[PDB]
Amino acid sequence: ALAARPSAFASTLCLRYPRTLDLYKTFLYSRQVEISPLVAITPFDFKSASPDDIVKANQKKAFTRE
Amino acid sequence: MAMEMRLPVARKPLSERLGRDTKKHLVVPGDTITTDTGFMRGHGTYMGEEKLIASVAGSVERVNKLICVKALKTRYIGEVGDIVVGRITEVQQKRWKVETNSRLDSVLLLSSMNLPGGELRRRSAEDELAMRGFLQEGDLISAEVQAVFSDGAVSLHTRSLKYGKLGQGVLVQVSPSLVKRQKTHFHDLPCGASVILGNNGFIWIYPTPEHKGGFIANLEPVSLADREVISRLRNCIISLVTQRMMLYDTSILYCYEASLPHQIKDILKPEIMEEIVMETRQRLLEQEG
Amino acid sequence: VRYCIPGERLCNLEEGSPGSGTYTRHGYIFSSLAGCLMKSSENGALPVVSVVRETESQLLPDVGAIVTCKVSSINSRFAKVHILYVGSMPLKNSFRGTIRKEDVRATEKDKVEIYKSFRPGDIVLAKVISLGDAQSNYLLTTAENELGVVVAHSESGIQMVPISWCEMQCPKTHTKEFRKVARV
Amino acid sequence: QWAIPVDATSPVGDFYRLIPQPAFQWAFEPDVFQKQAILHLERHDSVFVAAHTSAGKTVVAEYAIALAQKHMTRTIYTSPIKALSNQKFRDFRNTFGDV
Repeated sequence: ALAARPSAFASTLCLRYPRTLDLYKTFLYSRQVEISPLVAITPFDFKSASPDDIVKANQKKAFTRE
Repeated sequence: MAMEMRLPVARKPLSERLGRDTKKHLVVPGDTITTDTGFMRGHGTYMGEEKLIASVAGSVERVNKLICVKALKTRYIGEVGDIVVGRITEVQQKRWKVETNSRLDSVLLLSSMNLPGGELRRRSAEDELAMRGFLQEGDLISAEVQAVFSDGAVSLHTRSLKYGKLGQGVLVQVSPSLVKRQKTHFHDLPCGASVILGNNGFIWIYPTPEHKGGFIANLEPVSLADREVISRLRNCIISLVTQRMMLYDTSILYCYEASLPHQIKDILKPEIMEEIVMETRQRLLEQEG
Repeated sequence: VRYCIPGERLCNLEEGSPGSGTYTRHGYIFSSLAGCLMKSSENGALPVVSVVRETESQLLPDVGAIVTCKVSSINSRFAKVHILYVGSMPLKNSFRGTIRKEDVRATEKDKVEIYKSFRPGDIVLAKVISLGDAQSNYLLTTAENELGVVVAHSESGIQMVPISWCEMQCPKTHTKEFRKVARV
Repeated sequence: QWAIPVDATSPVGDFYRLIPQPAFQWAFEPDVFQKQAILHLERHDSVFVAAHTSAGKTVVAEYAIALAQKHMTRTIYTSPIKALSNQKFRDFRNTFGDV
């Protein structure tokens, strides 16, 4: 039960394809090619009511039904 | 072991072995039934031009204004308050689908089911997640029809203690016209087993529940003396159902006793059925008559 | 460290307990993956031995799991989605889902108009609750304060921003629209 | 025995010391027999009432009605006359919930 060494076809089938100056010149990118936002509050920090939580704690505490 | 390989034998027609003449009225499709002044059509017939025309082979049965034809081979038709047996074939979001040898499928609503716990605790959407877990695909129940829909569909409910998921046993399916209407379709035959005579043609045979809904599994071995009784009832039911026999408590009890002399394995022959069915026939003749 | 093959003797039932992605038989612990040998000592001795590849290319959803999605189309009573991320990790393929008009808010309430909750093209965070039927397959839910649309998108291709629990506003044209904003 | 007539004064010694959590509050004061029935009704007991005032017996009825929504169950009210059958519905409609 001895395992063996590969051969050309297998060793070429198992290839892993993974600045240094400038070549292929014409194919660079430079050669080939007001905002006043007035942004609102950026997030909404949920510091406020969040109704589901409201109605739940509301009814549970209230616990009157009258 | 000899592996008998017999040869086909020609059938004897006309049922000459006993000999009887029918006094009924028999029709075939296209025949013109009585066409008097005023009559009401039943199931099995239709109307043409001033004519009551039969539409299926059978015998006419009239109760005092009504001409109808009763066919000898049909599928089950639902009625209110009828004991049925079925199998789950689809599990939906809010219902199951049960096959009961009908023209459509039958719906078992979640609202009508003895859920685990068997008492008043709560019923909400939390049960809906696990409803599709216990009544899974391919299980057996035994319920009662609730109402008739607008397209021949049937809704069945399980609101009792004798109804619910069934356990171990064997199932025998026959045509839904050999079961005699009664008032007690549940039986506890004094042989060592029980039986449920489903009005849709499903016969369920299970051992007696010892002393005293699917809550109990009881997946433990069944004694040897119980299987031989179940096999005997299975073969006797096949024997009576084959030739003509309508199934109910006395016919099965009569045939079971008549089957003791010889073995349970050897009753599959064309003639042993005849010699047992005829003996049950004469026992019914000497008892009823 | 040592790796695994989906079967080998690892430990006795007395020398540890099975963990995740393992099975046991005849009093031994047998591997069921090709990952890495991890023994979570935890506290109380008898470590719960398990094997994990730790490179999840695909993972099947569960009864309860957090998933990142992407709306495909919306209807008056449901909204088909496409499962895109299982919690954090990217997914190689895309599954399908459906949010019925009962899983939007954490109360299972009436009203809750689907049209202004999950406009198509958004990305939402939701949790599954079931393995579903053949019509709707995963039955996701957003009934939580942490679940809902997280990263929306403008009418004309501009990153959107949360403005309230129910309202969001455009930064360029200052337009008001309705969503279901989840806490960040 | 299945039948126990509770004495008019013997059982009740305190009302708010037990039932630590609140209940369906009333603007007016509750009478001794209303609290007597409320004490038993909390244990899912069966209650019979024989009094003279009409609305006085309805206090325990709406106690049970408010208690059902904390249990998510359903309750049935039977009124064998048409005029009274809808008056209680009108009374409890604006009061709470759905009837």
